[PDB]
Amino acid sequence: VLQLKLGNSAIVTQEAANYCCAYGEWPNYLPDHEAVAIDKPTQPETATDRFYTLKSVKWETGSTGWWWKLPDALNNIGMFGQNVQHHYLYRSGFLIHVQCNATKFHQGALLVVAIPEHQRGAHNTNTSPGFDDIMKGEEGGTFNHPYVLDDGTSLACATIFPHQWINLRTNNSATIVLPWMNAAPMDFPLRHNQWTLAIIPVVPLGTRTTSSMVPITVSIAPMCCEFNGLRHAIT
Amino acid sequence: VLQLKLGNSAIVTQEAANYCCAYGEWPNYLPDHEAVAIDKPTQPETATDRFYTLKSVKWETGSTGWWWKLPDALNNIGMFGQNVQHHYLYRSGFLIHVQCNATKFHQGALLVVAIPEHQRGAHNTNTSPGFDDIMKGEEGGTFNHPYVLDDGTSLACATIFPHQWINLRTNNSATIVLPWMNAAPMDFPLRHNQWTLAIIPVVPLGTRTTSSMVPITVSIAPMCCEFNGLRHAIT
Amino acid sequence: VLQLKLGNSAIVTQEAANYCCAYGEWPNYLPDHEAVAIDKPTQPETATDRFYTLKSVKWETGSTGWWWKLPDALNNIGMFGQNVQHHYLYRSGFLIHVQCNATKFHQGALLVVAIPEHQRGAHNTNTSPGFDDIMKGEEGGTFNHPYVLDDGTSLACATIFPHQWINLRTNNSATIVLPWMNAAPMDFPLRHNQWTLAIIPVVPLGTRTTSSMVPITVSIAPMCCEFNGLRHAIT
Amino acid sequence: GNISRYYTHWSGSLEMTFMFCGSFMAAGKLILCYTPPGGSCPTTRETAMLGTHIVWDFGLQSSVTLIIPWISGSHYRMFAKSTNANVGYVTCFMQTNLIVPSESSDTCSLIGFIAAKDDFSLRLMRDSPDIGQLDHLHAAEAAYQ
Amino acid sequence: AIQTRTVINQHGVSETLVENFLSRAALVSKRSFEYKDDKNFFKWTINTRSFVQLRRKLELFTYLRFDAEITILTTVAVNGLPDLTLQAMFVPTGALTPEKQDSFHWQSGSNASVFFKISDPPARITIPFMCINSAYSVFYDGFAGFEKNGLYGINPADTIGNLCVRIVNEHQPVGFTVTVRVYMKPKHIKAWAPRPPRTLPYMSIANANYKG
Repeated sequence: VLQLKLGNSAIVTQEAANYCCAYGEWPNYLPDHEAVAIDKPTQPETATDRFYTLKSVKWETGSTGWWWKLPDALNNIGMFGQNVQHHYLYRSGFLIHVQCNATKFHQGALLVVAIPEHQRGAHNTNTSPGFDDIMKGEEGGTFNHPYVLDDGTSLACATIFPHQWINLRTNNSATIVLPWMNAAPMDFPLRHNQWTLAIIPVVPLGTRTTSSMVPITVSIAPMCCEFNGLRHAIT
Repeated sequence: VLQLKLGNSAIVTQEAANYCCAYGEWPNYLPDHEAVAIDKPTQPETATDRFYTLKSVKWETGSTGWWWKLPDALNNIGMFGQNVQHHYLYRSGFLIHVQCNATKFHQGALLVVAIPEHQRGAHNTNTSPGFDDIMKGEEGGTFNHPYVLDDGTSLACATIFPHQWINLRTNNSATIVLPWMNAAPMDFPLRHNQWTLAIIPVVPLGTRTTSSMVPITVSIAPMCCEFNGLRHAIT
Repeated sequence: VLQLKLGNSAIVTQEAANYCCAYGEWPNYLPDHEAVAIDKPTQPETATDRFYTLKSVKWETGSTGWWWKLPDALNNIGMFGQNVQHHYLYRSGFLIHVQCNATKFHQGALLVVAIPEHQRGAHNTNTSPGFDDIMKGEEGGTFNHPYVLDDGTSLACATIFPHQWINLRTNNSATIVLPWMNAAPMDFPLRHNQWTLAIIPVVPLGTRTTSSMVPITVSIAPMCCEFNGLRHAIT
Repeated sequence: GNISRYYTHWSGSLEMTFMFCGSFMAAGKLILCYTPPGGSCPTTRETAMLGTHIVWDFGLQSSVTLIIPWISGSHYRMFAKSTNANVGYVTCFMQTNLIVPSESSDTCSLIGFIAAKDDFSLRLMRDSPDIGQLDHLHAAEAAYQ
Repeated sequence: AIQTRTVINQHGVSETLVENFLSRAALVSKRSFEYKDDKNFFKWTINTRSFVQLRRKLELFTYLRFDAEITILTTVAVNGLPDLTLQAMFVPTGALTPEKQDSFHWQSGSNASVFFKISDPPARITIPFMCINSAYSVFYDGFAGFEKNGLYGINPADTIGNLCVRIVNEHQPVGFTVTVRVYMKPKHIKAWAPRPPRTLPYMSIANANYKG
């Protein structure tokens, strides 16, 4: 039972019908045997365990793809973006609800895939991607070369990651429930992104009229947040 | 048992030794039979249940008194001042710890008195006190006529309110623990002040040297805060 | 229970209130399984188990520190100084009672620290310290460079040794109870010093009048002395 | 400080102790403010009482045990000049003015201590660069002649 | 200089054990000697004060009790390449030390000679705890000579002994330089009375002088 209703935010959709626990793992808090992680991680309630619905991206016929690095997509937004700019640690899974509303006369297939540690590559140069090439924020980024996922490795094999297909014939939605995917128990949100929600239209959008401006709406819920404490009792 | 250690703030003094539960009432949260008070009052933890230590006021020989209206003293300060500027309701008792550090060669007596609903009066005019005459904030205000408490009613009878005496011969501290003192169950912090911590030096400061600049330090802990919700689930 | 009353000597102070068993070890006699140590160590009674109160050192504002090497401080004094000049072995712990009498208008902090094997260094030369630079006796010595304890190693870390603080605000006294601190079971008093009572004023003395000549009085009680026999029965 | 420079990786709680070393008559206040890592160091005393702090009146209370939660950090090297960023601060602001009588000295002092708690740990032992021989030591060949 | 940080996930106190702290085979001696048949051999009084890395690390303690596990690493350099036999004779306190390469002390039956070649693995012997006090006084506040104006801070008991290394081979047509690296791993370590770490640089290996 999923119930897309987290905190004050909620998504009253009808046709969701399934979600993908990424790598079979539900997001949880930091386990109690990992006390090494500084002694006070606060466990914030639904101040940050809520859906942060981004801009609806305008999916046309000639669109290559979209990528939002998490939690870079939410470092400027709301009570998660406030807590990132004060806390240096965090440990949060994510619930992503991508749905692409369209009529029964639209066609297409989105590979809504969540890529752990999507180290991007630049095209046709040996210089590494800069800070402004990687850390985009609320707008996210567009794939330059989506067949190689902008890191030289194939889109055809990108279903090895947690993914769901928005085939506009069958379903309009995709819900991917991300656990804490890191080697470290907690991590640093302003300079590291564990996941990358990548939405790649494999089959492009098609209709006989002018190029259809079908929106894809992304809602990212940081489930089971933790952070730095900042309210510790110095005795 | 008092233990002047609330949240991340703490006051490691030695000679406190007593506190005054104001009107015999310890501050508590909103009782459960008062559901009328909008259904979601959040009960914030030690984000606001902590000591907000103001400026130390420079008590000289010719000082008349000081008054801090609560919670006007804390509407610009910290996580209480942030929550006041977003929440329209609140329900908070207060723990005040006034202590006046001085040597054994100083003399004086402070009437550290907490006045519920201290409707001030202006002197020698019929115009009511303005917004800037009442709402001072972190600096507080100085008594113009402390013998009549700036409302025409006597200082000699002002011990009818919750009060403690800082007689610098005997004690340097005063701790007054304020309950929620209002007719209404919750109230409005930007335009109403339930308590007024009034510190009136009845016996002025005295020493044979130059006019001694003895500081009186006020620490106001908003115990058992509540507020507006703002995170309600609209189903 | 300490009871600063050893032999005919006694110290009737009032504010002592604590002592420091150095390295958690109370001084004892030579244990019976160490028979190798020549077969006749005499166990002298309170002839040497008594307080030898040295000169009171005149602690001014510009004083760097004082050090008494034990048992070099007592090789010329009394029944311990007589027994040193006849017995070639000894095995004695020490009870040191340093107290720095001052008014409530004095300030300062003494690191009364007992340093095992304080191999001193000379400043700005490669020649080792001579016999007259190390073995001082009843007067002791003054620290040339107390920040590096006259052996290049830091004063800030010198609390790794058994130490007590004479903070003249809080206490005037320090009592350090030294065990036998040597690799050897017995040792040689005229050419070796196990302990070094070092009194370093970290915070210097301060008062508004002329440079205060506050005395620091050192009383060293050689607890649980042993020596050479000299009265053996040659059958 | 110096034992954790024999080890690369180190993590654990520390424990400060601030002993006041003025006269017995000397009264006043301090506000000892633990800033967590990532936060900004407080510049004013108003900013200082907003965060984690402890308002310390030195009356009879002349020492403050100050538990610091989990100062960690290590050394770093990339494809050096890579240190730990920041593990926070402990700042101290004058809350009041210092009050001394006419006979006590106008200038009083503070000694601060630091200790680790039982949860402090060290690993990947290295060589401490606090010492180093550059020219020679005197009579270094006397161990051979 | 960039400023990074990482979550330090540790577990255990076993690496900070003093047995674990000091038991590293640190280089304690290294000198070269020309050979043609000191007079063309290697002798060295075993102390830990030769290199300041191990010295400050051992001057954290007052008293130490360890079995020094000396590993003589010998390399050779010709001024054809010969195969050589060496003798790392360990000379304790009391046994006499050689002054020449061909003295009568190299053939002493009571000295713990070890005969090894360069083409072999490096020679390793465990020299036991041979202080006659129950621990090595790292700092000896006191004098060796009884009220004598000699040398301060030298314990008569803490003498390990000279480690004397020669080449057992006679005269050879090539002259060559032999660098003897001695690696000491102290082990079975007990340690007493910890001391402040030294801040100022050393001035001599005989004492604890400081310049500032």
